[PDB]
Amino acid sequence: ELRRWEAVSAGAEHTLSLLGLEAEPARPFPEGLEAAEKALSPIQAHAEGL
Amino acid sequence: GGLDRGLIAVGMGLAVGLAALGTGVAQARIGAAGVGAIAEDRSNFGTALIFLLLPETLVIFGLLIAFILNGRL
Amino acid sequence: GGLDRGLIAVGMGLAVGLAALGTGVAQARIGAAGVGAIAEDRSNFGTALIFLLLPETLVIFGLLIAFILNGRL
Amino acid sequence: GGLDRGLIAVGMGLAVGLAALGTGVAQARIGAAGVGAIAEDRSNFGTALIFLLLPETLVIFGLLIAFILNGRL
Amino acid sequence: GGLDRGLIAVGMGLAVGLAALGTGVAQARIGAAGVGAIAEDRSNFGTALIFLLLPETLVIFGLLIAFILNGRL
Amino acid sequence: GGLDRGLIAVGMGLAVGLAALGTGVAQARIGAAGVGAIAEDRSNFGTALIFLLLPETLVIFGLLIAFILNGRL
Amino acid sequence: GGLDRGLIAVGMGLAVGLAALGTGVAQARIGAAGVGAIAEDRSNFGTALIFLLLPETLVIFGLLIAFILNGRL
Amino acid sequence: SGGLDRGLIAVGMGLAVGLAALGTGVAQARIGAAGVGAIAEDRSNFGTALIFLLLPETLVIFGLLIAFILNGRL
Amino acid sequence: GLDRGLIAVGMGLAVGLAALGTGVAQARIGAAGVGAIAEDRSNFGTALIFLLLPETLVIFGLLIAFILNGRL
Amino acid sequence: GGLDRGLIAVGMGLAVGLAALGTGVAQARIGAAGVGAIAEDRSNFGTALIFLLLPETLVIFGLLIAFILNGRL
Amino acid sequence: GGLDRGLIAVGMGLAVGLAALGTGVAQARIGAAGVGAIAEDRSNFGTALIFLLLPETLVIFGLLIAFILNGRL
Amino acid sequence: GGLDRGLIAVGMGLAVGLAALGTGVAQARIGAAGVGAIAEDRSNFGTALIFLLLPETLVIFGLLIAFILNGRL
Amino acid sequence: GGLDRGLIAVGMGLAVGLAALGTGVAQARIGAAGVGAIAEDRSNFGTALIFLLLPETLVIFGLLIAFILNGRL
Amino acid sequence: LVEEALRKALEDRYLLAHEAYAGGVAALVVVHRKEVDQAKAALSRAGVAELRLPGALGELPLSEAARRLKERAEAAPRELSEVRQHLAKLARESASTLQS
Amino acid sequence: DDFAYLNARVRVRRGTLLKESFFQEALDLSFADFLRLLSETVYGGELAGQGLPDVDRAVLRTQAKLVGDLPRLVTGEAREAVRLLLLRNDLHNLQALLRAKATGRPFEEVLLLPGTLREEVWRQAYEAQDPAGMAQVLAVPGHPLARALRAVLRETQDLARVEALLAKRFFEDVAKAAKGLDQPALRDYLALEVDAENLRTAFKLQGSGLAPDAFFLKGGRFVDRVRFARLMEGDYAVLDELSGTPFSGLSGVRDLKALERGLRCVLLKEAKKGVQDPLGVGLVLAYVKEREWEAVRLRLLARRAYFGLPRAQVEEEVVC
Amino acid sequence: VFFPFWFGMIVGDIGYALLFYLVGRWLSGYVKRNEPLVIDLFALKLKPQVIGKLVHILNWMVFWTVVWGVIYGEFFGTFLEHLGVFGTPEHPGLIPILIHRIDTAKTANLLILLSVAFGVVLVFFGLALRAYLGLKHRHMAHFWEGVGYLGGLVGVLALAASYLGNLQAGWLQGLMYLGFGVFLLAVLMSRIWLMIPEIFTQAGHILSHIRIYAVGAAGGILAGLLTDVGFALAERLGLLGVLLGLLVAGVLHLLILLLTTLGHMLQPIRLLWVEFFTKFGFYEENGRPYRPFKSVR
Repeated sequence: ELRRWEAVSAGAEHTLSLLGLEAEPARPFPEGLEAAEKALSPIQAHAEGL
Repeated sequence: GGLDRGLIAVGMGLAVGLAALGTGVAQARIGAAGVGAIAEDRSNFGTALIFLLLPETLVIFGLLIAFILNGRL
Repeated sequence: GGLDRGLIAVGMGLAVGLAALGTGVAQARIGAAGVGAIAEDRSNFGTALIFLLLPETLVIFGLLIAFILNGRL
Repeated sequence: GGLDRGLIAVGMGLAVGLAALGTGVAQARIGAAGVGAIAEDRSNFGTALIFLLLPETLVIFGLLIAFILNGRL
Repeated sequence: GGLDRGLIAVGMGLAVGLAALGTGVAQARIGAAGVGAIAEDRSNFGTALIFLLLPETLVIFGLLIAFILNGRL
Repeated sequence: GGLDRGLIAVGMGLAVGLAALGTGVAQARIGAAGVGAIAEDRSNFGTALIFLLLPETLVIFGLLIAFILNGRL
Repeated sequence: GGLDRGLIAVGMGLAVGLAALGTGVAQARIGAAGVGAIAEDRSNFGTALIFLLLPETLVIFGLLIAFILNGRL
Repeated sequence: SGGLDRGLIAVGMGLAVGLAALGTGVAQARIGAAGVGAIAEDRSNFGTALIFLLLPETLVIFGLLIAFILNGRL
Repeated sequence: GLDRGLIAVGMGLAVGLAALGTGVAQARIGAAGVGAIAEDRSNFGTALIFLLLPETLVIFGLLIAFILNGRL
Repeated sequence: GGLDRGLIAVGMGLAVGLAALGTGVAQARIGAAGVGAIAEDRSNFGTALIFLLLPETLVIFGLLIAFILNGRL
Repeated sequence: GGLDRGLIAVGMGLAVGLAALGTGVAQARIGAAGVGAIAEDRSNFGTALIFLLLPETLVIFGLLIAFILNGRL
Repeated sequence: GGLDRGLIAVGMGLAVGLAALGTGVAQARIGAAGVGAIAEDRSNFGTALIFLLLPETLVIFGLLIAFILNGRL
Repeated sequence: GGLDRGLIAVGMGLAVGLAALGTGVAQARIGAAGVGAIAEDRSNFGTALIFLLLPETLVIFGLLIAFILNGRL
Repeated sequence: LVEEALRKALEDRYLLAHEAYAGGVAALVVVHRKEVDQAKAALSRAGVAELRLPGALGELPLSEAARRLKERAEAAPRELSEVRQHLAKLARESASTLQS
Repeated sequence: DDFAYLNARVRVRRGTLLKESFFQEALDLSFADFLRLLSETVYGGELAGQGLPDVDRAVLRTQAKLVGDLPRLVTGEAREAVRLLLLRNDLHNLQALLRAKATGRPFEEVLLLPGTLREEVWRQAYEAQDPAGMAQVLAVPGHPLARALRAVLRETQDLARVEALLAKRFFEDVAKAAKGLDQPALRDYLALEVDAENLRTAFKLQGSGLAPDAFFLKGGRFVDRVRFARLMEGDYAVLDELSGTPFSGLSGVRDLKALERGLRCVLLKEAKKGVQDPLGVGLVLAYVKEREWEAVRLRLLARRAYFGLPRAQVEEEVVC
Repeated sequence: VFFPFWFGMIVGDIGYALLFYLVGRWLSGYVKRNEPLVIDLFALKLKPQVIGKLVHILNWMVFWTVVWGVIYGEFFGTFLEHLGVFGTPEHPGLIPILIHRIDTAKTANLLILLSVAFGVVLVFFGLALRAYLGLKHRHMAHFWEGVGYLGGLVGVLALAASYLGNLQAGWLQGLMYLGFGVFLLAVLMSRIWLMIPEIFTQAGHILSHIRIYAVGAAGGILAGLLTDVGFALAERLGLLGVLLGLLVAGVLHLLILLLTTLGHMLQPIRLLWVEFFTKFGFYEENGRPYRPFKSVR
């Protein structure tokens, strides 16, 4: 689960990098790990394809 | 009077010439490294020019000393 | 009738010139290493500029001795 | 007047000569790195020329001080 | 005083200028090595500054002799 | 003339000599880099000559100062 | 009749200046090797400081000759 | 017919000629060093090397002209 | 009263140039000694003697200056 | 000639000494590169001798200046 | 009148000082090579010490010249 | 004579001293390359001794000028 | 001795000091290469010693000229 | 300089001229298949290079490659603008969620 | 800094070298005679036991003892110069590290030969998320590889084309630093090595049909890019075009074995010119290359004695 | 406590002080904009907390800076040439100068004495901190060493002001003897062979404080020279190019400020880090900082 969350954070970092945005800290999103992965995967897929 | 004013310009010259000598002495390796940095990339020219222009403060102070000498004579 | 003012001015000029020469002699290698470090990264440019400006106290003391000579004049 | 104008000319010539000495001292390493970069690439000729012409401010200041001494002469 | 005053002033100026020259000459390679050690790591900046400030005692003794000359002046 | 002519010629000689010293000091590293580039390729003789003749302006300014001294002479 | 206290002061100033010049000339390579050793190993900082301070005996002899000249003054 | 300016003019002309030869040799040191290195590299570009070696003599020519001007103004 | 100060000036020039030469030797001497110390602590006295060898110039300059001050 | 002759001889001596200084300064690197080429091949011994003899024209010019001074002596 | 003893002492001091300067100039590289060699092995210490101490002959000749000046003083 | 003799001796001494300075300046790199070639091979010792002995012509010319000055003495 | 013998001894000491300076300048690189050869092998000691002792004729001729001045004194 | 190799080729033949597009003289030569391969080797020995584009333009017929290159040149600008627009829209739509 | 105090120990180590008769007599041994002669040798001071792997490990330890110290004991411009002498093992260690990070084997997989920096840095670089972070963890000030990998790192995360372009930029920045030094011969030796590596890439890629300009590098003086394309094509005349340069005997050869053998011969002959410079740094480079030729000769004689090679089987290995 | 005081003693241009106040107003508007300061070619990215700390430090510097500039009596340099706000006996226009500082015939020894007194006080405070810390850690080596260095410095200052200073060395001969005895006694009780090299290095660190007065006098003389040249070339040379001459002089003054004031401010903190830390050590093992659980938020 820690490797999954770490890969999720790495994917969010690469998604912000390909988006060009920078990691600004803010109030977090309390969500499930697979649920946050599902929220990440579609935007990351659209961004990677674009 | 005809010797007091004469040595003053000699001292002003000994100031200004050695001041520019030290200015170029500082400028040599600094500009060499800056040219190497600009040859590395066309992105580090600004800090190179800053460090190059940084040495001229002593030359400006020596020029002020020469102006003080010309005010003295 | 006296050229001691000219002699004092000549000594002050030689003083300021040798002080600027020594300041430039320090600043050459200082700025060389600093421009190399700036070429490495933009990380320690502040400490590099601090060490670069650190050599100015010699020229400052030389200007102080020159001003003391001028006040003696 | 006695040995006043000759001493003034001696000081002005000393200023100009050591100023050109410092300018050439900077321009040695400057043109060395610039010619190395020019042999590396002809596209960097402009920044090399700007860095080479950067040492001439000391020569301009020395020529101005020499003209000031000539007006005093 | 007469012509001896400007001569003593010229000797004090020669002392101060050559002292600053020696100070910068010591400072050059020392600050270059310190800049290299700073570029290695940010930890050893204290010993680098200690070695940097260790050479100023020559300038201190030169300014001391300069104050001794000015008191003699 | 008296002594002003001889001291004027002395200052002109010191100016010309120090200016030639600085110009040759520039031309040393200039011609070293130029001969290295010539050993690299024969396709740089049109820029090596320009880089070599860039230091001649110091000798030109010193000769102009000496000519102004001779005209004052 | 004067012109002897000033001559002794000029000699003492030249002595102190060239002595500090030699002190800085030693201290440059001394502090360079010491900073290299300190960046290599923080264990030998005291021996490095000893080798650095070992060159101060020339400054000691120069200040002794300066005090001897001031006592002659 | 100056009693002291005549020796002073010779002193200045001699200082000019000597320091001009000093600067010319300072240039010619690195010039001939790189030229002999390229000559040992190849005996083909010796002409450009000799041209670069002769290029430093203009300062010596200017110093000789200044010395001739000082000798004419004796 | 003319030659009283020129002798002191010459003795000062002697002492200053002697210290200049002594420091010029001591630069390379202490540089090699600090390099040997950085290699190991096992070359302390030998590098110490190698550093101490240059001070005879300062000794001779101090002797000439003491002779000049005895003339003074 | 009891005063101008000594100054003319001093100037001729300064000319000859600094000319030999520059000649040896050129001949150092000249003979270094030439002995390196001679160790590379005996086939370029003549080119080495030509580059070695290339420095002597400055000494010839200084000797001619000294001969003109002796004619003015 | 009494302008012989001070000039003789000044020339003797210049002789001894420049002789010690040249002796240190030789002894720098001499002791450098000897120390780097003794750092390799403790097997050629005396031959290195002989090669280092061989440079004291110019110091001996200058001391003889200074003693000759003192006997002339 | 009088002031002529001492000044002529000073000029001859300056010629001889700076001539030996330039001769040793050439001889340093000359003997360095020669001992390097000797360490390479003992079969080039004749060319090495020739390249060593080549520098003494400036010393011969300075000795000639000194003998001419002593003839003027 | 007045101004004659004092300036004569001054120029003699100047020749002696600068001759020892040039001799040490040669002997620095000479003995450096010889010590490197001795560290390479304890077999070429004689030829290296001959090359080292070869740069002594400058000091020999300077001492001869100084003795010639002393005979003139 | 290449016409020397063309004289080494089919002599009253090897139709070879360079028409236009003055940034580079498009020297077109045509003789045969195999003798033209030998002549292309000789001209590359004299110094020559074939117009070898990547993808399909240096891999399809020249008329078809020109049509595809013109189509891509006419289409790429609106596609790049729409790509930047949708990328910025996705960034402005999802950056807060990605940050949280 | 002092190019002479190190040169004294360089001359001392140059006194510690084996003659050509030490290998000529080693043409006939049985690995016990070779073990006894190596026991007489200083490189056998780390001689652990018997066997070829013990012999090679002792040779590596002797190379670390006699050659590894040259990277130490120096500081300054001389350090920046002498760092770019034993650089092939460091670039090889970095290439194996990049290959292991992209592959997925253990961090103790490659054996990680001795180079210039600390091996603990190489162990710490096994765990790094960013490639630029791994470069910063591997960043020394005067390491040319640190500046090369960071500049080449602005392409992707971790690619093999990134590794090959990093090697190209590594050779390029090595040439840039070699031009950026006050050394009359080190620039020439580095440029000779660069042109030889260009010829080596050409011979290794001859017949591959790939883009030569993407394969050709910049920094040489002995060849041309048109000559590079002619070497890329099947034309040995370009190898015959090397006349007057150090590539003299490299002519009439098409087989890469003897080609790179003669290339190494020309490189070692150019390295033999380093004895002319007793004051700079190239004498130490000559000593390092001499120890390298001794190391190739040592592992060659070791393979010859362990496998019983014919004297004709290695006769083309000691001709120069 | 001291860096702003020495900084205000360094720069005494009230016009440059108001320029710093306007620059702090611009930085404060950037802080109120609540945007992180992003400088591209300077690579300076700053959160608002550090910028606000810098602005508060700048205001605290500018207060004592304007105080000492009123003490020096210089508004944008020597405005007393044009509008005689400073008062001298040579040409009294308005309120007198506490430190005239254009003349060194009456002020230089006082300025040098002030710098020397501040430096010796800081040196005494640092050696006292060293000895008190050696007492607090109960390691008598460092405390006895600080005591011996302090006694040697006191005896050195006493012998200097006696022999090289004025006459009447009776009140301080026993003082110099007591300082030498304290140094020798702590050398016996310490046996570290921390020789007269260490004492002379501490002495040079003490005597280096006059660089403050030096740089202040240097910047003041430069500003006065530029201001006098500008006022002369404007008013006395025509009184018509006052706009052009005043603008050129102000531009050259801005260039000199941009070339000098950074290092001028730097020399105080350099002296502070080189003296107050170094006499008290501050180079021992660097500590381990509070790394709590992040919760980056």
